[PDB]
Amino acid sequence: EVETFAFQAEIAQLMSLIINTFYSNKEIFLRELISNSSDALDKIRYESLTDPSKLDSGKELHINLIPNKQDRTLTIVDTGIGMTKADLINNAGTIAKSGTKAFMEALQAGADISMIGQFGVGFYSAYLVAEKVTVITKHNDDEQYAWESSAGGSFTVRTDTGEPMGRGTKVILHLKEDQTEYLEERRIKEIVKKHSQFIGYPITLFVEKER
Amino acid sequence: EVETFAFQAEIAQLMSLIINTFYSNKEIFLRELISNSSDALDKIRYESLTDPSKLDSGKELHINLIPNKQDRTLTIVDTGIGMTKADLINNAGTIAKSGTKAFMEALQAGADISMIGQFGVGFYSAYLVAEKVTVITKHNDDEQYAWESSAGGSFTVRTDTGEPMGRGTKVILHLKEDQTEYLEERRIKEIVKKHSQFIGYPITLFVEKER
Ligand SMILES: CN(Cc1ccco1)C(=O)c1cc(-c2n[nH]c(=O)n2-c2ccccc2F)c(O)cc1O
Ligand SMILES: CN(Cc1ccco1)C(=O)c1cc(-c2n[nH]c(=O)n2-c2ccccc2F)c(O)cc1O
Repeated sequence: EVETFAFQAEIAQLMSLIINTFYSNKEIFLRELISNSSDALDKIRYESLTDPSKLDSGKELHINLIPNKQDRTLTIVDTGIGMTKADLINNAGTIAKSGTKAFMEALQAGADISMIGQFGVGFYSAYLVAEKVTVITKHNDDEQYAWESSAGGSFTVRTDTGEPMGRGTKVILHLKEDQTEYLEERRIKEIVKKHSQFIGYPITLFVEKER
Repeated sequence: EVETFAFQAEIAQLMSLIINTFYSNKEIFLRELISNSSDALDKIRYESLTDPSKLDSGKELHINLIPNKQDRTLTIVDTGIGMTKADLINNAGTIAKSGTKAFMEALQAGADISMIGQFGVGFYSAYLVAEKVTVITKHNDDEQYAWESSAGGSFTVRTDTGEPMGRGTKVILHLKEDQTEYLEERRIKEIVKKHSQFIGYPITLFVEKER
């Protein structure tokens, strides 16, 4: 049912550095997740040009930002190419390791945590604001899967029986107690305008009804 | 033998804007070409993880910068995944068109030409410094091809009978008469240090012997 995997030492060290170090400019996590979403959307759109059947699982190519004050979650949903089980399990591999080492070496040399995206490990900036990250994904060539990590040196992968998404990836950030500003409409709007103004797909910021 | 194609109106308009407008910060072309090279290198390295036979065409993953004062050419060579004939012919398609329109709209709104890479059309910044660009490419699944454009609204594609490269892409910039600074060792070293310091592959700047 649930498979548990250990992160390689370098990635676990990176996650520990991110989830703990004193760094106030945490807003940069959103640009990194939106950029990965945009890259996945480019991937499926390219495939759709020579094969219109690749969009049978959903024609719309977009990014949705869904805050939930009750659950204390910020969800980033995209209708990109998605990830197979193998993509989830092999996501933290050889290239992620080289990028982590280079990033760590850059930080020792005076670089800033906001430069994380230049090393291909931008996703891990999610741990600046989240105590746990759940990733639900669906690729045309595989079943729906849930990946999850609380940065304790391991991650889990299981088949997902939740609401079927047609195709794409949903990143659920279970926010840290002191990071609820990232659930506010004004705050999210400010960050998207500042760092993700030129993303080539519609970014819809959902609003919440009164509880 | 040689096939000639017209660029869509939007891309031809972009190339004309780049090859003509007054913009002094031309050095940004190198970061764009190196970034595309790094992306192609990531692509072949990922494939090599589950299939070591993908590297039969060459194990080394690197970027070489080769100035030639005699020919007035700056060549950017990479051993990335390369491009098939279809990749060369379809390179200026639907996504390139949307990115061009968004870029043009951003420029009208006060954006700078250095932001070109955010729209997925960074390659075209080559025309800030080059009067003509020749691209030799080899993908594992196809033969060696030469793509070429002098930004006159068309490009050519032909099979390439030159020195066989194992795999990857070679971008030959035929520099404009007043852009020979990009053939100088000190100048190229400065640009690579300023804009491409964190690229995850070795960048070798070749030096020239005395003529
Ligand atoms: C969810 N994660 C982190 C993680 C934990 C487990 C596996 O990945 C991400 O980085 C991430 C991945 C994709 C994705 N879907 N399809 C695909 O090619 N990508 C992809 C895109 C850009 C770099 C890498 C990618 F895979 C996405 O749409 C959003 C994301 O936030
Ligand atoms: C040579 N051109 C311009 C053009 C004219 C005709 C076709 O392309 C480039 O952009 C370009 C492309 C690659 C490449 N090889 N394989 C692959 O996937 N890419 C690729 C990488 C990043 C975005 C797009 C890409 F295709 C490269 O290694 C270097 C390059 O400078």
